[PDB]
Amino acid sequence: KKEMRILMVGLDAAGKTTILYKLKLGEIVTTIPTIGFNVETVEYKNISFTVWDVGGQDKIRPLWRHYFQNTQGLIFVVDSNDRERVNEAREELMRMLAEDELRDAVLLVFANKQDLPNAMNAAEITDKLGLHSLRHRNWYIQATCATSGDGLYEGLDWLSNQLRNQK
Amino acid sequence: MPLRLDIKRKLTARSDRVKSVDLHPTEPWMLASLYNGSVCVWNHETQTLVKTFEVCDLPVRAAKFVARKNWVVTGADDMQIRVFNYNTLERVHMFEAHSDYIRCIAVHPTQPFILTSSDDMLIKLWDWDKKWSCSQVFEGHTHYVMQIVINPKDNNQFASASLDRTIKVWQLGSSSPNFTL
Repeated sequence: KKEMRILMVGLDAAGKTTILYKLKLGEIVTTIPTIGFNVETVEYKNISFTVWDVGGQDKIRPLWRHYFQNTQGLIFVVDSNDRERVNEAREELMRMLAEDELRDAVLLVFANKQDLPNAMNAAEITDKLGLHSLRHRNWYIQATCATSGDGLYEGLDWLSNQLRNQK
Repeated sequence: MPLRLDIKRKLTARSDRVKSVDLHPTEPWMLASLYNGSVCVWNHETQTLVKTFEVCDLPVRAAKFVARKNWVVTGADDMQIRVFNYNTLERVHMFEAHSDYIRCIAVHPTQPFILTSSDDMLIKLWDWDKKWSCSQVFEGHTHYVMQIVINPKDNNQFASASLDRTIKVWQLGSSSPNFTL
């Protein structure tokens, strides 16, 4: 089986850990803010995805750089209900995308918590993150609900097809 | 260290087999559901039988006070939920809740919700402000759901006990259990 290393990052409370365990266990895990990382292997279409969920707290964001090495795919999780921190999420995403170690990494953006009534849609998040300004990078944005699991498998299917064609 | 509890008997009510008991929050009343299909209200200060509801000829396994509405909600082995006004003794509502025996009723403390558990392996949420519509069905137990209890600290969560040897914790608004013990 092809092994793929995926880094999953984003702000705190974005639902990263909920996405990780929903993909692995099929269940909703009530997560406290992740102090550190979780690592889980998810199998999809004969590809083994080793997903690194690194905490999004302000103290942990500087430590994301230690996980950039040998990252083949980047999953950026955004709380689509958190309108105030969307600009902070954009700055942190742009800072990560400037790193040379992530140059060849495929970007998947999960617009999470789309089940909430005040959630920004995937198009509004695409504009607010400035994803259309990215040149020479394969990116995709998927609307997701980590609680229902909606859109998670479509995002993984895109990622699996991109990473299969890169060799 | 042994807790020296002074244990005093306040009421002794002899009856047929009691399947559920509940206490009224403001009145000195005990609700007792009987195996003969009757539900009795006892005053524990006067030691008197105050009210009797003849529900059906079949065991009443669950009965609860809804003090805010002056109701007694009963669940019997006839698969019927019956709602009685305890002041007028009038039957306010009656409906078929489950396809098998009703084991437990949990009343939501603030919202117009009743949770019911049954031998049909289902837990159902009923909204009385919406004409007793079933708002949600909780599926995932593989045997009789014997008891349900709402979390007193987070009224959106409840736990269920089943003969499948599992305890499931559920959230209102989720069709899947949060976890299984």
